[PDB]
Amino acid sequence: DVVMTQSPSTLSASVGDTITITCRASQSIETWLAWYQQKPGKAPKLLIYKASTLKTGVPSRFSGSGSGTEFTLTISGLQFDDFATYHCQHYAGYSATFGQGTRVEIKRTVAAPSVFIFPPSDEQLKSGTASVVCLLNNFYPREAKVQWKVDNALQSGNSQESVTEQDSKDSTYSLSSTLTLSKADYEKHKVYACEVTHQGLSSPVTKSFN
Amino acid sequence: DVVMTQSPSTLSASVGDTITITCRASQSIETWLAWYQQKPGKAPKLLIYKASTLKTGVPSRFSGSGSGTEFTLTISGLQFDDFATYHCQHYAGYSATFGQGTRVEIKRTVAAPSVFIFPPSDEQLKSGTASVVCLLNNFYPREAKVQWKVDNALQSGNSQESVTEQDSKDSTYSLSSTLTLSKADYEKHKVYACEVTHQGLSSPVTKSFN
Amino acid sequence: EVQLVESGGGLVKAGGSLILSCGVSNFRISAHTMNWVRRVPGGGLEWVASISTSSTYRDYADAVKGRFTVSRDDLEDFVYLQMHKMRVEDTAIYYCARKGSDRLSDNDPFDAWGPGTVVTVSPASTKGPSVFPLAPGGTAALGCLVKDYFPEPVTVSWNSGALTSGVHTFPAVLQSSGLYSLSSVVTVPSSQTYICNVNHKPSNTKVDKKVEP
Amino acid sequence: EVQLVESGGGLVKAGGSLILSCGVSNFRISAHTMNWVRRVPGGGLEWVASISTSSTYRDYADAVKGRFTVSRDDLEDFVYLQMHKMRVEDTAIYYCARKGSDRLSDNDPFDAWGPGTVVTVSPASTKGPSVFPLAPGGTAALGCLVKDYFPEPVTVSWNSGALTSGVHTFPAVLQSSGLYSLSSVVTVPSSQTYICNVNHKPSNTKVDKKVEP
Ligand SMILES: OC[C@H]1O[C@H](O[C@@H]2[C@@H](O[C@@H]3[C@@H](O[C@@H]4[C@H](O)[C@@H](O)O[C@H](CO)[C@H]4O)O[C@H](CO)[C@@H](O)[C@@H]3O)O[C@H](CO)[C@@H](O)[C@@H]2O)[C@@H](O)[C@@H](O)[C@@H]1O
Ligand SMILES: OC[C@H]1O[C@H](O[C@@H]2[C@@H](O[C@@H]3[C@@H](O[C@@H]4[C@H](O)[C@@H](O)O[C@H](CO)[C@H]4O)O[C@H](CO)[C@@H](O)[C@@H]3O)O[C@H](CO)[C@@H](O)[C@@H]2O)[C@@H](O)[C@@H](O)[C@@H]1O
Repeated sequence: DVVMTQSPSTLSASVGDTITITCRASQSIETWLAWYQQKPGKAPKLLIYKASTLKTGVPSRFSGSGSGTEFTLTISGLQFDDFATYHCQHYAGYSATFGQGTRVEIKRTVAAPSVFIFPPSDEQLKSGTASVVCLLNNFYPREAKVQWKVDNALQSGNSQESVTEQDSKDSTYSLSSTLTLSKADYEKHKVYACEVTHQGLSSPVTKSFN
Repeated sequence: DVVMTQSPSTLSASVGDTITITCRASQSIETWLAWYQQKPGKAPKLLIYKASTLKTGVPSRFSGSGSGTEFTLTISGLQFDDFATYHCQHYAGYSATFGQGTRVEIKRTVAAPSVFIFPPSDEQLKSGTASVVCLLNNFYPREAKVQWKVDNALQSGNSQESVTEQDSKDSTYSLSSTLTLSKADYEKHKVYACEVTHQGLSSPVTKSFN
Repeated sequence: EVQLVESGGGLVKAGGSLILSCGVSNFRISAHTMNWVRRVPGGGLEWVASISTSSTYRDYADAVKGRFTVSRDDLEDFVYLQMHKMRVEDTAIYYCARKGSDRLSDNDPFDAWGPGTVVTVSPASTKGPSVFPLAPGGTAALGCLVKDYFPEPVTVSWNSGALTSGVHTFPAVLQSSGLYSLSSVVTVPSSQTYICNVNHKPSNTKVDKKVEP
Repeated sequence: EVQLVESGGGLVKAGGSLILSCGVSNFRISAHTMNWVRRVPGGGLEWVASISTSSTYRDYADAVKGRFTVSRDDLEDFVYLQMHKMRVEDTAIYYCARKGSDRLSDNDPFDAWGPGTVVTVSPASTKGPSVFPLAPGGTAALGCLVKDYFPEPVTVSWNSGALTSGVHTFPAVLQSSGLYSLSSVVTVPSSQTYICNVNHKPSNTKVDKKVEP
């Protein structure tokens, strides 16, 4: 029952920065603490174990410190391949427990999304299914909230989101959310709205159609 | 590479009959030969092993004989719970090989199917899919051939059959075959026919609609 | 180069079962504790289970106790994870991970990981059927097509149990979509109104459909 | 009473993988050779694999060599069967079966069987996508919705590679139906005709769709 608490959840930084990620254990774990790197869609990679022992092959700009209940991972001079999620892990002989992960992303200025809503095509509607798409284009940071409203009632369980990686050109994110319904269900209501909340919007933005 | 050959494939008999099922091996297997009973949807049950040793608990109307390349399973006085599929098996220390199975069914007179074709409902068609059903009602024996013809072209891969067990009242079989298509695909052709071959039909019977 | 590769992932409905396996290249598992770890959609890692050398100790996260089992096969180098009574929160990428380091000790980090296999548990463990009619001085057939339900079984009667002679309800068929279909038919005099009562206990659904020309 | 229970069956597409397991009640597997047998739709039984005590010998039917693996776990009484590169003829009911008799000998029949688990392999290992348009003095968005394909990946360009600024093609999403969906969008001046070129290599499909108001 050791609880591991990693902070912060998200860190924005630039190539060349020195950054530190903290992990705190609810009780002393001596130095039984490992740090891992993970890229989206890839396996985790071990960087540091025994709190401060660098795995052979890992570059020296990574270091770890601490003992007891407080640990730190430092990257001294971020490079472009270091933007990733970092996880701490208390390991024991026959189990392990991980902190919640820290996503390290490229810092830029705040950018509000541009929002677009698209109705299902007539071709698709004919074959028995309606897909409604909402596009959030080029925003930063990534934290965005998209709610689907059908005749003013919040939808839940019938939509899926997909977010890009940080754009090669402008370090923003884009996001699509697709609300999927049957022909029949689609036909029962009139107003289809997508409502978006983001740090760079003064108030939530709604786009809709009839 | 012993090949096991069971005959016949199908045996029709009555309560009270004495029946025999034969298994032939491509080379001597001494007496390493087992017989199993199996009901539809249930696990096989061992009846006889070492060619003629009855498993404890198995009724004495079952017996087995043979040695070498020729084996026989005899049921001396069939009862109603003996209608089932019977499988022979040559077993070795680290593998086994089964004959093709004999389905034992209740003998009756030949009965030709009555054939019905049903088009998809308008309700279903609207939601993007057409199901066409063909019914073969109360026939005997079970061996029947159902071919779907769409504008005279044989369908394959887009239909599924389902056969009942021998009817409690009249010892016949019934069979449904369902050809499943999309709205679109359905709409492309005119004449939908089901053609049925059965021992009790003088020639194949076709039912169709437009 | 040392490799781990998971297999067996896919889609499951809540309540269902799924088994994963992990095979390896270029090392032997026998001196290693092996583990399963999963990455949940929020991004964080959760330790799932561990199995020590010789299978002496099998440990599982509190959330999967009594539902998951881990096994190993040291002669041909496989690890297994059985998942039963699966829940929406089991949805994740599952990795097999070796515990070890350059020189083994009684407590090492996870030094080699498989690429992961995607496991998706959808929230609907049941789905009521759709019911479509099979529309009909002699002998005539009609019936109801009971399409796209899960799991089995459905029950059909006609005229709330008043019509039983000539009723044939066929064994369900498993469609390529993972949903079941069956038809129920009855032969009736060509010369009255017919209603088939579809009962689907798993989804507490009960449908009534009138079949007519 | 002695019992065997298989788990892990389901639907697979040809080429895919699936793992089965077998657990037991009221006996221990360690003194028994354990087997997998399958019943094919024609009704006959086919022996699939055997694993002797201590895993000393693993034998498989000629039709599954190099594709199936059997394992056992004697400490907690499980047997496993991994099935890879599955084929339509693997479609069957799979049983786990104990080899034994009242007094063990070097060659006994199969005296106890599980109830079986259904495994269905459908013939389509690939499926091309359907492509639907996302229809649009300022800044405007449009795109193509690429729905229901398998397996990954699809490729999208616009204007046969002539339009690349502002193109966002999102990561595919796995739908509850087992088929993938993605959208590709581009922002263009509100004031010209736009065509998205969907390439699906696994199914040798290539679609062209014009997006317009
Ligand atoms: O998960 C722990 C490690 O497991 C693998 O390494 C194996 C591990 O075996 C342990 C060993 O236990 C103790 C120590 O070896 C020592 O202090 O002496 C004690 C008395 O002999 C002994 O308990 O052996 C045990 C079985 O006898 C086994 O249960 C233990 O887990 O550690 C040794 C090295 O210490 C390795 O040789 C084993 O292969 C690896 O996965 C390792 O990375 C893990 O940390
Ligand atoms: O699939 C065969 C049987 O497997 C299980 O029964 C086990 C089986 O072990 C065999 C035994 O081999 C030989 C004989 O015991 C004897 O003639 O002596 C020979 C030399 O000792 C020996 O080879 O033990 C072997 C390992 O040492 C093992 O590989 C063999 O398979 O048979 C014995 C009884 O003969 C049982 O005690 C074992 O548990 C059961 O599944 C049985 O039903 C199978 O027929």
